[PDB]
Amino acid sequence: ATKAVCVLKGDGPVQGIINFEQKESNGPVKVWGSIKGLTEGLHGFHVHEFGDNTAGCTSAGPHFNPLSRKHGGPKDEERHVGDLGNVTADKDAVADVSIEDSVISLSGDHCIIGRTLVVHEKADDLGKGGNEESTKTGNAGSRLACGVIGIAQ
Amino acid sequence: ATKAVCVLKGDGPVQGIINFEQKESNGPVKVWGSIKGLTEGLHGFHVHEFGDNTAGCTSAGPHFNPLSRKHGGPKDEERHVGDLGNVTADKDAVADVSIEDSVISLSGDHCIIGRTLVVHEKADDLGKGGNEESTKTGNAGSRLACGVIGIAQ
Ligand SMILES: CN1CCCN(c2nc(C(F)(F)F)nc3ccccc23)CC1
Ligand SMILES: CN1CCCN(c2nc(C(F)(F)F)nc3ccccc23)CC1
Ligand SMILES: [Cu+2]
Ligand SMILES: [Cu+2]
Ligand SMILES: [Zn+2]
Ligand SMILES: [Zn+2]
Repeated sequence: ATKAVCVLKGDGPVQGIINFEQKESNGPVKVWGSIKGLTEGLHGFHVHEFGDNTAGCTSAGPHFNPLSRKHGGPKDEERHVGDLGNVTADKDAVADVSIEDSVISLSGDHCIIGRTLVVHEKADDLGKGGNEESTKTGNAGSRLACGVIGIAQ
Repeated sequence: ATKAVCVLKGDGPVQGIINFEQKESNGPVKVWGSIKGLTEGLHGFHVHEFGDNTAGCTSAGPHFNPLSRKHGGPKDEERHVGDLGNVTADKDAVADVSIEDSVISLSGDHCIIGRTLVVHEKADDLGKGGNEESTKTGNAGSRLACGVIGIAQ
């Protein structure tokens, strides 16, 4: 079993804690936790390439995309490794995160440890938005909070 | 070449940016940067085992020690992989960091990506101190600032 963790922080109200667990090296990764301070509705949720927070979340670069694919949602074949869809917040301003993914990993070439998890301003259109930007970022807006994904006990 | 980066944050502000570069995986890692907000003198400087900052720097656990060795200085054979010695601050509250190390790595089972870099309250005695604790922590005191080590562009 391997485990990872990420503390999400930014310049405004948004903060969270996200845990990762992978029972077997070729198996799915369970992703769970909570984020507070979010507006009601969908917020894009991605692994970005660099675990670099030098100048804030912008330093993390583009979506983690080792296979040079176009942007999509987690249930699509055509997706970046980092494409984890959206988390959804209620009027309480909290998103409960509960995700299983078979494309990210905590080892090998799809490994996300040392990279940056980011929660966005707006919805990810999952590459179905019909514009050029949909196929790169999913039009999810500014980066509200982020952290580096680290090895957990 | 592999590159990594770490943003150190803690109360003070104790704040720094530390860069890592390793030209080849069988080679040394160059470590450089700046830390501000430190009291004059030596401050212990270590890679700790977990990249977990859920409850602050205490969540990072003990020194990274994959080989089950005792604590030492960077030039000692008998050391933890995470043992990077001390950074020194002058009256202007800044430590200039400039370290080359052959034991840490940015890949393999001595890899430090996804773990936590910590700068401490007091001097590391490099395992040469009077006691039990010298062989475990180097007596370097509380954790002033830390961050998770991430992959850089
Ligand atoms: C350490 N574990 C075993 C794995 C199952 N866990 C979870 N997994 C999932 C998941 F990821 F969808 F499977 N969601 C959760 C939501 C809330 C609380 C725990 C969740 C986390 C608890
Ligand atoms: C363009 N480079 C190549 C990477 C190595 N660099 C550095 N290395 C080292 C080192 F790590 F000691 F070799 N010290 C530095 C001190 C100040 C500024 C830069 C330093 C940064 C300069
Ligand atoms: Cu994103
Ligand atoms: Cu330490
Ligand atoms: Zn994407
Ligand atoms: Zn040590």
